[PDB]
Amino acid sequence: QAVVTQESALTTSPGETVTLTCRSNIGAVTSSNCANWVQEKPDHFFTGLIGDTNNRRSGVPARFSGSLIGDKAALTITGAQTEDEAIYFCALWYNNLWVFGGGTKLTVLGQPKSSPSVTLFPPSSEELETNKATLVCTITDFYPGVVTVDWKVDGTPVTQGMETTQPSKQSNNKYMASSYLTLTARAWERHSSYSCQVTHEGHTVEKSLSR
Amino acid sequence: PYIADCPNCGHSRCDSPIAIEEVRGDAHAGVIRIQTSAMFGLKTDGVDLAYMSFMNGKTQKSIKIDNLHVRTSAPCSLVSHHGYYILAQCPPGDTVTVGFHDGPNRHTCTVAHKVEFRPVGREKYRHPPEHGVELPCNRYTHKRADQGHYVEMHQPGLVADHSLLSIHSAKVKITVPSGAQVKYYCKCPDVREGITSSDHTTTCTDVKQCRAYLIDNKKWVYNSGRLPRGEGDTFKGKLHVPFVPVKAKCIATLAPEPLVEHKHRTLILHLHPDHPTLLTTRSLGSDANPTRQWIERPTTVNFTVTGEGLEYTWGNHPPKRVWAQ
Amino acid sequence: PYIADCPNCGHSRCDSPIAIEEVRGDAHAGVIRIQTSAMFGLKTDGVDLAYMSFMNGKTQKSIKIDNLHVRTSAPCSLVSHHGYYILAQCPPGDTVTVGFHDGPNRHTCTVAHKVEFRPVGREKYRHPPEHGVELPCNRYTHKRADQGHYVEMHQPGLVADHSLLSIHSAKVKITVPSGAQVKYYCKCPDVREGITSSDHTTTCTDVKQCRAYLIDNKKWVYNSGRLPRGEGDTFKGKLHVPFVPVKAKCIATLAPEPLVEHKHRTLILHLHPDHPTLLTTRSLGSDANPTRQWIERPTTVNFTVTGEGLEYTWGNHPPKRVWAQ
Repeated sequence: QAVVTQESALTTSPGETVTLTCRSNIGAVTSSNCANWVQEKPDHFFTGLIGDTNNRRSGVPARFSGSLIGDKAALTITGAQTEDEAIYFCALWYNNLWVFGGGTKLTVLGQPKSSPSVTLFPPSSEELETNKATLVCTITDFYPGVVTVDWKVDGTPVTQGMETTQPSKQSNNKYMASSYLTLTARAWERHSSYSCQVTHEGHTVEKSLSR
Repeated sequence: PYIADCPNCGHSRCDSPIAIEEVRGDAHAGVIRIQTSAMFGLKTDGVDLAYMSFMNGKTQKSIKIDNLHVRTSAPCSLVSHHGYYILAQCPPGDTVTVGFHDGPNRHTCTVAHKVEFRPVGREKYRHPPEHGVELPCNRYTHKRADQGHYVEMHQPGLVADHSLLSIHSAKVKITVPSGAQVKYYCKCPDVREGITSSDHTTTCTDVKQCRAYLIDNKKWVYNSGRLPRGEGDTFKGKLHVPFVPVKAKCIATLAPEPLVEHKHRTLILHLHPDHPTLLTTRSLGSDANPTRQWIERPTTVNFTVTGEGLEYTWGNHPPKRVWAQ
Repeated sequence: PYIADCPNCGHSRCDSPIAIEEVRGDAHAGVIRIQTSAMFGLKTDGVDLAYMSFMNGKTQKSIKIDNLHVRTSAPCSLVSHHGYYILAQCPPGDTVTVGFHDGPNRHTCTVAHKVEFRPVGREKYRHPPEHGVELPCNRYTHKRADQGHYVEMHQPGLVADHSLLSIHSAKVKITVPSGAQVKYYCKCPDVREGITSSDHTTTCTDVKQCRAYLIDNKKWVYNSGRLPRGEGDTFKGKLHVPFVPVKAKCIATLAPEPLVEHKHRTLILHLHPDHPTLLTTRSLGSDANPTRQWIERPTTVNFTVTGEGLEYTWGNHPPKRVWAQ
């Protein structure tokens, strides 16, 4: 019966100072709200940063500090780093329960771009023994995390049969994704040239197999 | 630097650190000794009387005195500060009105107190002159090296601080200044004493039903009427007063000389003072037949002098005497 | 923010934007409601009551309030501003003397007005205390959300501005603020109304014989006596007053308790007040035989109490009663 509000997204560059805020719909935030700040890195990875407004969890870099600014709780990153790019959630206590904010997606300049590593595999034979054939195109270590995957059977853009996952964040903070093109044992044996084309930060990478 | 409840703190009753108690317009020299609940003087630690430590928060603020203002009907003149206590040369005033300027805010404190300044003497001035006779007034010192009296100054009681009682995302969350002693429970049943570091509150939720207290008796206080008792004990802390009332000879009053005029066993005296002057006489017969009258309006008066003599007292000007055979 | 003719504007009669009209030392609480001709409050547009818009030139100057000073015999205390109007806690004073500080100049305004502050009660203090009984005083509010009355505020008339009447290298040259309506002609025969952009003047030459006028009725004004009528019409602009007189219970007076002393059907009362206290009684017989006397000097008094009873009113301290059989 209280609504915590946070900035939606904030973009900064390595070395800058950035402030995230946490607003309560009922009134000014005070020390009896024990503002907590939590960080979510990709992979459902949670860590606590600050608690009780300004107590930094142990092993959280000092570039992170909490405080009350005006009528709201604030988190300041002093010397933001590339590693700080994540979702920050604030939590406020209200005498009997906790209310979490919507979280702020923070983007920090860094991590020089990285091209994808693409590999296309042929349907294995145990699978061709099922009267099925699935060409797997794996794409890993790319950043920025956005790609376009296009399949081309025998020179012709396939347009049905393919499925491409959504970019998932790896540990190093780069992304990955795979695309599947399912044919039939038979569709397989028919056509002759398969190719998985991946477009990333303007360059294209085509990986073709030959049956 | 104690903090108490100022009565008409600009708007109305605030809690100013400079809350004025014990106004003493009881001397003569245009001076009042005052106690703020604030302890200006040296800093928190060791230096420079002319700095300024009041309470902001639970905390002191030991900084410069830059823009003190005591005032009354007119702006007063500071004389000296020591401890909780300031001496200042004021004119008469129905009230007393004190205040510094921290810099972001005026942050003053004001109070009622009947003030006057009669100088000692049969002249009822409103103000001390530059000249005139010296004679034994009552007055407070400039100095600090003073022990002539001491007032009890034992501990503070607790104080409220609801900045402590934050929320642990569903429960009301108390914290502590520096490990100070926070005395805690809520209307519901939970922790009942509170002698702790930062606790939570299992039972209650609302900040407005809990005991935000600060037993922080590392430094004693003045025993203001606007103090809550420290219930435990009469701790030590007997502490002097600087501004003792002393027997200074004020630079003091003098009324303009009379115009003596002879008549037959009679003094006509055309008379013309500066201020209301108590004249009086003593017909030196065993019949005294004295007279008293404050004279502020110029007046030709008369005195049936006898054979043996009369005496005559034009204010604190010395007593005259007269042969009227 | 209207501009009018202040009467003793530092030197003499200037035209201050803070020209003081309608001084009201008619309440009890140390407070006066004042109208400046200046409209402080929000800015020209939309923000922050605590900013400051007076007229400089034909133009406003909507900036910070930094160093307001109302004052009288002593410096007053601001209470609140809204619109043209300020409430301020003042002591008594023969006059009223107002002024801010723009920063380059003092730029004050001053006025005559008989001021007093009787508190409500049979005690005739000079000032409100910190304690005593509460009882129904008359007083103005802190607030703005107020409609209890409204004063007419229709247009301004024109105003002079000879900064307009420049010279076109031989002819006197009028201009316009922003396309405002400039009402123009000279003693000679030339353009006779003036509802124009920047005109010239064919006929006359001297700036000192022409009509430098500003019909600029895009914003109404207070209907000051020191306003020239807008001759055209009673335009709209009925506008409230913030500071209504309300029935606040002032923190109020109390006189020190009496010393009751018995005699045979007679109350000796050694008595010793703080301030002039109106004492009075009612011998409860159908013979009333009341008494009234302001007492400021301590006085032992007497009251022939009857068999059935008397009552006794030590100031606004509650009425006593007495069996004297």
